[PDB]
Amino acid sequence: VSGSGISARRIVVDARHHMLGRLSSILAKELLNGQRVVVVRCEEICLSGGLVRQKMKYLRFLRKRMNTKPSHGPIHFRAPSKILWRTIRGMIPHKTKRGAAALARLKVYEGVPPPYDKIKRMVIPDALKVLRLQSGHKYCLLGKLSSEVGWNHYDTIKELENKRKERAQVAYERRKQLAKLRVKAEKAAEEKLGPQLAVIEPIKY
Amino acid sequence: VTYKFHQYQVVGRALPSENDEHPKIYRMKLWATNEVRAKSKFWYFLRKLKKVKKSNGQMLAINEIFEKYPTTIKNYGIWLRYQSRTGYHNMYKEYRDTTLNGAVEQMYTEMASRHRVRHHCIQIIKTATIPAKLCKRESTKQFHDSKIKFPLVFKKVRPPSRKLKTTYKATKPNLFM
Amino acid sequence: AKKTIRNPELIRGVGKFSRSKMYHKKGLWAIKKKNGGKLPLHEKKPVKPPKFYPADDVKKPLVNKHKPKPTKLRASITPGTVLIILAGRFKGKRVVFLKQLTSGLLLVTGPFKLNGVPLRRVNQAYVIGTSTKVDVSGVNVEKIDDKYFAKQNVLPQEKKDEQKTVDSALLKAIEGIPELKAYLSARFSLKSGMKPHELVF
Amino acid sequence: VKGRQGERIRLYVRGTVLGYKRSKSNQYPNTSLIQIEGVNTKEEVDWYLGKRLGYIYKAKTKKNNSHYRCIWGKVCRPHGNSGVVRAKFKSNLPPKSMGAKVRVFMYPSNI
Amino acid sequence: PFKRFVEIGRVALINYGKDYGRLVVIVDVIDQNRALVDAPDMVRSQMNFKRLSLTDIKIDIKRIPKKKTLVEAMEAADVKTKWENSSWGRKLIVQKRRAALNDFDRFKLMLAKIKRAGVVRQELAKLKKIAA
RNA sequence: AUUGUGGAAGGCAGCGCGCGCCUCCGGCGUGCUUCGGCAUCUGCGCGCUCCGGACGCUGGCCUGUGGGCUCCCCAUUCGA
Ligand SMILES: [K+]
Ligand SMILES: [K+]
Ligand SMILES: [K+]
Ligand SMILES: [Mg+2]
Ligand SMILES: [Mg+2]
Repeated sequence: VSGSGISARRIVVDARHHMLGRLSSILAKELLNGQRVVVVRCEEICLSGGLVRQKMKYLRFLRKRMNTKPSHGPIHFRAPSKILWRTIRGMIPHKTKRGAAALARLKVYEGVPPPYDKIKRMVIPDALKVLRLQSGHKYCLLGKLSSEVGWNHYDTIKELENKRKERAQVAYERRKQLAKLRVKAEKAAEEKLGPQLAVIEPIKY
Repeated sequence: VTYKFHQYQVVGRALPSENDEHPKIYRMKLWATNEVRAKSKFWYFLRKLKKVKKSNGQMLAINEIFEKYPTTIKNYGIWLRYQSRTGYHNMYKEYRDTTLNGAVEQMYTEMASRHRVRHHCIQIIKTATIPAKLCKRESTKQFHDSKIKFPLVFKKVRPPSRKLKTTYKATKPNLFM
Repeated sequence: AKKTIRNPELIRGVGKFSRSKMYHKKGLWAIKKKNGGKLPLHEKKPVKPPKFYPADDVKKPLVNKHKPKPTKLRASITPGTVLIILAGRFKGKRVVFLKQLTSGLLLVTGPFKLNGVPLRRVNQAYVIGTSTKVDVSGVNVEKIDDKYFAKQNVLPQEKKDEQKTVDSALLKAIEGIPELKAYLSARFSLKSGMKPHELVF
Repeated sequence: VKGRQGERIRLYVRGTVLGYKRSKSNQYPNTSLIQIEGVNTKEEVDWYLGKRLGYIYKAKTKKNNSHYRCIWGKVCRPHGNSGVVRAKFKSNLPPKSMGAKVRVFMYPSNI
Repeated sequence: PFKRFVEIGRVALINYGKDYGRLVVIVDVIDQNRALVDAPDMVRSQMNFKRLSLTDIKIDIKRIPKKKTLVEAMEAADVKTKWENSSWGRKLIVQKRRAALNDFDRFKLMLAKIKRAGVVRQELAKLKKIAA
């Protein structure tokens, strides 16, 4: 993984059905190359091995604590967004200034809060479950894992996501109708544009 | 075009002596990655099977054997002897390939996978082109169907070349059998 | 005397014919007869007091046998070819290639009327030769050379008229090709997703 | 229509400064690793070999009536298999430039 | 119910490697991972299914046919015409055409697209005021 | 892509043009030849070249907000 190398002011990633570790490594490289990344819907991230194995792993993590002063760490974040953030931190030299700056360019959210609900969201094929996990093998959602280890906002995110999706469906229908109104416009413009369509014909899909 | 393993006929004999001016000529069909390694394994067997070491032997001829019809599919049976972690065993394997070189390559790959047997712990006893009606393994029989038909259950999604590779895409892959 | 080279070169520094063949072609056998059976022998081709003596002996550099060769012209660039300027104040503008000067630089014209680029010298390393060709048969630039662009501000009226004479013959050819006038009036630029190493010119 | 104010023609592509030529335990600042946008293979790198590079940054003081500074370089050879290149500059780039962008010009031109 | 199956006569597209973009016919199946493919302009050879994309075209041939028999079968089914006329097959052709446009051709296409967009936008405005 | 160390030598090597004619992408004389060819005749004069280690051209700038710096403070990546 060398990096995307694209010039963008900001990249918004939809993490739904992305493998946690593979998404983390790709994003870690993007952040280290100076790319600003926003990750939404972290509760829908997928972890291979299944809930039982992943739950046992987190419980072993909960055991780790400074015996003489538990407040001195390690800190066991329960929310999906923080778990992703901590997973990425393990793949970055976060104790150096270079690493700290890279982490400061990352933002993680559960669900899709504004203004990102109206911003195009991309996916990362190298981390997609449909391409990385064989159908029939165990996996769990990060939101489900977080709920069982002490994240109590799962329902709140679920209701807000349903409200957002219904609004998005309404907006989708408006664009769908606007597209049907535009295919008529081009047909009407066909008579005016005789030479222009000839040039575009060999290039049109 | 290119094969990992090549088949050679190696012909050799013991050095002529006053008692035997015309010693017996021995031939073997050996598999190796090149001629040099084919010769070395030829003397290994002659030393241990005919008591003729290379120091007192003579190399006569070495020729590579090529598949006759590399465009058709044949069923290949391979009789082999191999060493496990606790002893020696004999097994018979079948493969389907356009050339016996490919079938032998599959055999070495399978032995490494299913038995953790390295290349140097295998001796090929016999090879042959088996007709379809005389095959024994079901992995080979199930493809003896004039109406062979099945879908591609697992596909590999990727651009034709890395030139069209991008880290980010607007939509997920659309896959259907 | 001989009108053509006796020994054509298969490659640089290797002739097509051997020494034995060349002896026949050189005619040394004929020359030997005319000179009493002998090749004629020829003969080898036969201040002010200083005002100051240096304390240190002067050192003169050793002889170098390498001689510079004329700058080569890129195969993509042919007379009438449309070039894209990659640097300078005229970066991105599309000009018409006229000829190569003795210095190795390229002589180009906008033409000045279409894009405001006059008769100018552009280094070959800072241009891209496209596949578009505009006829320049009627263009006469035999009067133009390196000295025409040499320094010695108001541009003399003489050069403005010279620009128009060359320009006028070129406008008619440009007007013949549809949409070529607008093509030469717009600068080339890279947009999103445009990869220079994949662009065809 | 946008009404944007800025450069009207772009005759360069952006490249990201990834770091220096290095091993697991040593660093060689005299060579820099640059990722050129759009170049994803070693074969595609051949077009950019020898191309001039410009690292433009802003200083606090004014020199020649400007806060901009430029360090020039060029593409020397490819690095790896994924289109990364090795670049040399008149002076070694500072570590501060890691993650910054450089301009990859289309000259000197061989086409 | 699956739409495409690996079978003798199935036309497949090479989706990876040097042979990318070419059409081949599956004339025999070696195993689960490999098939024997043949095309008019290539020698019969094996290749992995990971480099093949099955199409909707399927000619009627017997197992491992002769080249002359294979060629006439493809022409009888208009394999090349069907593929190029299909939307999927046209995508590959258009991609090559776009990459092959020279600087002048791209300028002409820009003018046509700009003029096409301007007229279309005017038509939409009328469809908005009238058909609100 | 990196690089020009040397500053006494026009040397060494391979060729070209003249010193004989022709219709000039070539042709014309001995010896040898595998019949394609050949260091068999191939000397002198004047030149050329992948030939005893880089030369040439152009611009910028020259008391400036310029150039240089081994000095000072500090930041960052690597090392420690
Ligand atoms: K050089
Ligand atoms: K100065
Ligand atoms: K330091
Ligand atoms: Mg790396
Ligand atoms: Mg020197």
